[PDB]
Amino acid sequence: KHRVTLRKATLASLMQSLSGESSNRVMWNDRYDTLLIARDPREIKNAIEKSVTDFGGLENYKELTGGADPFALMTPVCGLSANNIFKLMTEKDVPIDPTSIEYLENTSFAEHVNTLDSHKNYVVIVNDGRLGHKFLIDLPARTAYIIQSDLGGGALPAVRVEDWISRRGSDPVSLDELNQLLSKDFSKMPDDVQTRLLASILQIDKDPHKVDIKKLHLDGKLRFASHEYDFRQFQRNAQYVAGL
Repeated sequence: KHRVTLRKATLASLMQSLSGESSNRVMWNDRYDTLLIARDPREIKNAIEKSVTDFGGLENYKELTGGADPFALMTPVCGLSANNIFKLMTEKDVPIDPTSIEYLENTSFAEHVNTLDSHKNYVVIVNDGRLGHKFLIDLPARTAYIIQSDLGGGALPAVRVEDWISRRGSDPVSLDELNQLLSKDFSKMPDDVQTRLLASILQIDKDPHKVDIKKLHLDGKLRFASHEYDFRQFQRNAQYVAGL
């Protein structure tokens, strides 16, 4: 099969489009209760204009809101990226709210993968309380891939989703290594084991030195949720966003 080649092309063409106004806005809107592909680039733009008008103009909006021009192309934080890309992959005609879906708390990653169906595609959304980090694990029909973004500030360095995708988005990651990360046990692992796993799974250069386990919240809660997806449908949804 040629799923991986197509997946790479699909993710590529999608990422390239994101420097385009309408594509960026539809991709990284944070309303999760309607179909992502139903997001209208002019509706969103009107909403921003309105919001700015309400704050007495752009100058004043920026002054009160931190300095951000809300018209600018967005570099998504990890939650916004994970949520939206999850939406894009799983949605057909029924809105999926990734913030409202049920998450698993008392089952390990190995437990769950073993129960998933073999000829089906799944994407897993991970909320890692130890890293303070959301990211996706893609499981096409075993082999896994990481989709993520990161503004930094925690154990891991900043990484734009575009860069991550381009350099590591098709980099198969070990299920085995993945289980060791996604485990209550991970918190009490030696500094170098932790560092090594983080770099290996989540750092763009596989580099221990860019990781800082002193920023881990060791009493963190690990939660994740998986969802089946139609691969062709994922391509559909991606093509739509890229085509704006």
